[PDB]
Amino acid sequence: MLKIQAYFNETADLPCQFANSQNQSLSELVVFWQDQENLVLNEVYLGKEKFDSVHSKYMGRTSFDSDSWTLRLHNLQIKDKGLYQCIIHHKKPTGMIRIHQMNSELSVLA
Amino acid sequence: MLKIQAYFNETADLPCQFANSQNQSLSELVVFWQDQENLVLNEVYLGKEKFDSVHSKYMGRTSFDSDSWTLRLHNLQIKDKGLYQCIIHHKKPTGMIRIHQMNSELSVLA
Repeated sequence: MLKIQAYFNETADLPCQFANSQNQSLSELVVFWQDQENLVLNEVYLGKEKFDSVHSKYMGRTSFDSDSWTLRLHNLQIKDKGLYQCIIHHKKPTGMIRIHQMNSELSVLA
Repeated sequence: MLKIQAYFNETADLPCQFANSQNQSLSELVVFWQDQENLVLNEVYLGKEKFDSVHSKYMGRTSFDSDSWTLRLHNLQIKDKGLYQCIIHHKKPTGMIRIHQMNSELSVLA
C-alpha cells in the first residue's frame, strides 16, 4: 500500500503503476478508481471516459491521465483522506476479469 | 516511502511518524532531518533546536513541531523536491544509537 500525503484545497495524484505486460488495447480494458466505500471516482471504459458509474459527489473533481495511469483529485477536502483503489479489468465476451490493482492511502493535511 | 505532494511557495510537513511506545522524551533523543545528499535541515539535540550542522541552504527555512515531531520546510522551491529522512537517535553515555527512521519523497507542484 502506497502512502500519499497531500494538502487541503490542493491536489492528489494517485497511481495505478501498471506495466500492461498483458499488452492490450485500452479498448480491451475497464479501469476504474474506487474509494474505501467502493464508490467510483473515475472510469475508463474500453478507452472511453465514462460517468455512468461515477458518484455524483465526485463529478467534475478528477482527471485520469492515460499516459501515466494516474488519477488527479482536485480541490482536496479533509474528508478525502482514506484508501483509494485502482482496479484494471480485461473485458471478455460475457464479463470482465481483474488483471491488476493498486491501493493508495491518502492523507490530507490542513 | 511516504509520497508528499505539496506546492510551490507553500510548506511541506516532513514527519517522523514515531509511535514512541516507550514514552521516551525528546530530552534523551537526538533527531536529525537530512536531505538526499545527507545534508542537515535541522537537529533537535536533547530537546533543543541546534543549527551547528544545518546547511546554509536550509537556514531560516525550517520549524520543528515538538508536539508531533514533524519538521516543516517553508516557502518551497522546485529545487526542494527530493528524498528526506527523519532519523531518531537515543543518546548513550558515549555516542548515540539510531532507533527510528522515516523516509519521505517530496514533490513540489504548481
